[PDB]
Order: sequence, then C-alpha cells, then structure tokens
Amino acid sequence: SLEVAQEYRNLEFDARGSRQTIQIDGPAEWHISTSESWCKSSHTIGEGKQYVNITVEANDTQKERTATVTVSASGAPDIIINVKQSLYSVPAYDEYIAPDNTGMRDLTSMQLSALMKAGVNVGNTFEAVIVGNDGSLSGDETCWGNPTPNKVLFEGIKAAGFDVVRIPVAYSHQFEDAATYKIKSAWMDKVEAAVKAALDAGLYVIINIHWEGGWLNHPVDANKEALDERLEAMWKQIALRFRDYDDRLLFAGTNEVNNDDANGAQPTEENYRVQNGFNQVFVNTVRATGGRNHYRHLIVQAYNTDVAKAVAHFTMPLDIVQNRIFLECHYYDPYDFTIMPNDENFKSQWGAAFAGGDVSATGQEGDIEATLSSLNVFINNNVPVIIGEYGPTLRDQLTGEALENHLKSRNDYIEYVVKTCVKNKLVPLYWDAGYTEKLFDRTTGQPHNAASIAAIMKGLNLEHHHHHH
Repeated sequence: SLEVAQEYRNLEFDARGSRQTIQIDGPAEWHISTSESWCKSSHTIGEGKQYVNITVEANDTQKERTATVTVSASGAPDIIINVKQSLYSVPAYDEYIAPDNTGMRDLTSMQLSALMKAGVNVGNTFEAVIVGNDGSLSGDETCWGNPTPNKVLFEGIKAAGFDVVRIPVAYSHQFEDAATYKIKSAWMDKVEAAVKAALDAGLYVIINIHWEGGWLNHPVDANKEALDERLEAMWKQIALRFRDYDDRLLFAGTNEVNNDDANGAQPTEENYRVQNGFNQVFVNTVRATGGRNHYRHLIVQAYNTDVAKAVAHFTMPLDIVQNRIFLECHYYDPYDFTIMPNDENFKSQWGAAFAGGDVSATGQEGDIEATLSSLNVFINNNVPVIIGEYGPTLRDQLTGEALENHLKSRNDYIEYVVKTCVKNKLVPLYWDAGYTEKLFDRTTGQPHNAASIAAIMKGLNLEHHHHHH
C-alpha cells in the first residue's frame, strides 16, 4: 500500500532555489525518481512513512518549467506528483513605471565593458563619514579632506584618457528619518549634481552604497531580515532618484561585504549565502522601479570583493533582463606593498626590476597574472568584470634611493596590473583618494601625477601598439 496525500500531488515553487517537505506513506520498500535534473528528491529509496524533501534549483530560464516526481513500489500503482516552477519576477512597487529603453543601447554588459576601458575612483569623498565609538555617523563629502567633486575635475579625468569614474557614496549619515532610512533630499541633490557633472563631461559613472561604518557587514541569518530590508529601502530611493538617466550611469549595490564579528575567520556557507542574497536584493529593488532601471547595467560584488572568493563562491543573481550584470572585485595584492600602513612592516619596492630588494614574498608578476586570469571563468560565461579599485599608496616620507625606487615600483606595478586587466578583458579603476596617491588636483582638475597617469595609459595601450607572438 502506497499513499501520498492530495496536498502533495501538485507542488508549486517560485523561481528561487527552495525546498518543500512532503510525506510518503509507503510499504517496506519504495522508490522515488524525478523527470528533470533541476528537481531533486532527498530520497531515492525509502521505507514506511517518511518525510521527503523536494528541492528545486533557481530558475534562470525566464520560462515557467515543469517536472514530475514518481513514487513507486512493487505491486502498487505509481504515484506521480506534478512540480511547477515559475519564472523570475520583480517585487511589486507602487512607484513602478513601464520599461523604457530611451538612452539604453542594445548592448550586453560585456559589450558595454569593452567601451568603458579604464577609469578612476573619486575616493574618500561622497562616502566619507565620521564614525563614533557607538557606530554613530556624521559629516559630509568634505569630512575626509576632499572638496566637493566639480566640473573641472571630471573634465580633467576625461581629458587624461579615462572613460569611467566610480563615485563611492555614503547615505546613512544623511537620514531625515533613521527608523525608515529616509534620505535627506538635499543630500541626494548633491550626489545627483556630481553624477550629472561627470556624465556631462563624457564619462561612464558608477555609484554605490559604500562601507559607511560597516552596517552591512553581518552576513548571517540572524541579521539577514534587517539588512535586506535596509538595503532595499535605501536602494529604492536611490534608484527612483536616478531612474531617468541613460546607460552611461551604472549602479553598484554594495562595496566590501565582510563578517565584522568574526575577526578574519574563513567565511562560512551561511556567509556566502547571505552575502549573495544582498546582491539579489539590490537587483530586485532596482528592477522593481522599472523605467530605464529595467535595462540599466548593474554591478554586483564578490564576497569581500575578493577575486578567489568570486571564483569559488559568487553566484549570479536572477534578473528580469538578459546580460545586464557585471561582477566587481577589488585588487590590492600584495597588501604589504600597496596599502599596508606606514607604521607597519611595508615593502617599498615591487617587480622584476627589484628582485632581491625590498619586495614582497607574494604578488609579483606571476601571482598577479594567476589571480587576475582566474576571472576568465566569468569572462567566458559572458559576465564582465570591473576591478573597482586597485593601486598603491605613495610613501612620500621616503627619501633618496629608497624614494626613487619606490616611485618607479609604483608605476611598474600600476602598468602591470592595468596591462594584465586589459589582457583578461577586465575594466580597471584606479583608487584615487585625493591624498598622496591621487592622479589629479581635486580643486582644478589638473594632473597631479603625470608619471602614474602615463603608467596607466601605457598599460592600456601596451598590447595594441606593441604587440607580438
């Protein structure tokens, strides 16, 4: 005697990966199979009265799909359960407007990436926050020592040969209502004015929600509901403000998501699940606004923006349009050369020219090639990759031979990273924080470090002009 309750005969799943426990009331021996690889039973063979899980993979096909689950036993009729899984759909927002392709070229993110080429960050600016010991946030875009981004800065960036600017942004120091995460319109106006100036200068523009005190750095189930709700509430506002901008404006959902409570522990499967979930929340929220945001190119982040973690653990969000998502990683290897503080055991030199000198034990040419080339798995899957930040600090306290060798090392490193990105079809964005590493004078937009700008341009053009077999 083989029995399955009527409630279990016709199962329905949404597009997410998910599971449902059913009950099989069977004899001493029974069996289960399914008709499709995306629909799995926890059990192949069973006995008696058992809780059995039916699990579906995420449906990224943009069509409804169906399967059967067949329960069988010797001398008993088969019981055949229907499984239906829906296509991906966006949350319903009252503010939704119909999709609009005005200014939205018919280009995949991969194709767009090939036009973007290289760029720079306007770092330590709109994301600058004064952080108190209780996590309280204050300040504005000038609080880390930079002036407001202006027209002449963006014009200078474009004139030097850059085609993209990443503008990190903080918002959580500018709430009108903290409980609902309502952002002051006056702050949004300032952000928008900078975006407009950058676009008018002829640049691609990327805006994000950056670190801003680290509130997002709790990728655990205990905090997922609150964090997902906040990330949505914030992105809904930003997406609505910027909805009518053309395809030169891209959104990046998060920055460097980490578990701030785990003290550098290896991340867990829970951490990857919840962090990949943040990327999904961001995509859902933007798409749910409709208009040009239906088509906008969106940028989602690897865990910690780490390359190896991208390769091992990043999952593509489900989306309502095809091929309009980029992956973002950051790249600062070797850390003891690039960004380790001056009061720690830094290495001032880098690369083959300084082998046997004050160089790092890792992150020389071969290591850089290995790590950046590992991103080929994305490129070959038609997923473009932005290296959203790279670059070494400039240790201006050094003197004599040590300073000269350091300055050379920075430029050798910069050129090498850039050329390696180009070879691998990655888009490299230099970390300019307006301090000693800066490329431009923030006030006038004039070049500050012509030699380092030239290193980037040499890296960009190396294999085009000076090519060989």
